[PDB]
Amino acid sequence: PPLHSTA
Amino acid sequence: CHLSDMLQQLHSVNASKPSERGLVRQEEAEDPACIPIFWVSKWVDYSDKYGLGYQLCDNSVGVLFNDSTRLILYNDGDSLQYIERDGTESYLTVSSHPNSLMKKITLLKYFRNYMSEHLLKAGANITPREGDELARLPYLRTWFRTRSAIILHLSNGSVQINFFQDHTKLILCPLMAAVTYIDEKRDFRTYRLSLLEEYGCCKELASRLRYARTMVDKLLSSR
Repeated sequence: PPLHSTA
Repeated sequence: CHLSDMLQQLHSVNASKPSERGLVRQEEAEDPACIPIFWVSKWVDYSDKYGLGYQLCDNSVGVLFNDSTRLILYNDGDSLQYIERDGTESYLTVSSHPNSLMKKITLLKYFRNYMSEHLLKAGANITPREGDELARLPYLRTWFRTRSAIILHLSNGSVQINFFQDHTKLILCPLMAAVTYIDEKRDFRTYRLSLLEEYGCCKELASRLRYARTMVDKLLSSR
């Protein structure tokens, strides 16, 4: 899964 | 931490099959008075080295460090809350020079800088509910990720679930027994769970509430 919120 | 109440609220709404109603009246479940005081507007998972950094909707920032300590910096950019492993809590300021925290403060500022430079603020156009003047800020208790979502559990009992693929989000509060749904078009609506039970809701919200119950079960069992 992703390592950060929406960029 | 109110998790048991959350689970019961979700069990009840989901058992009612709210999307199988013919004449759905979702708008009748809306209660703008139940809008949350706090939600997570940004996050970054650097837990392979430091921990999980996040922003709350009031522009406060926090970090849940790998050593299980938590540091919160207020939106004034000076006031701090520091929560130790056992749950011990201190109220300090950066300007007073807390010698032993300067390292962790520096790390938090680096998290803050990355989030400001790169990340969008979720729910930026929405005014949160005002809390009590003498109430402390909540901290991130725990979090986990699945293939489809991140699950965030705040110390005020709120559970937030952000879905990766379509940017939809749920903010669940067990004190209000309410859910906020932020949809694919960034529309922010707050509902009473008991009223969703009575009036029904769309398939999209119902599906996400079913997933939410599975996630709350996991939070409950991992205690």
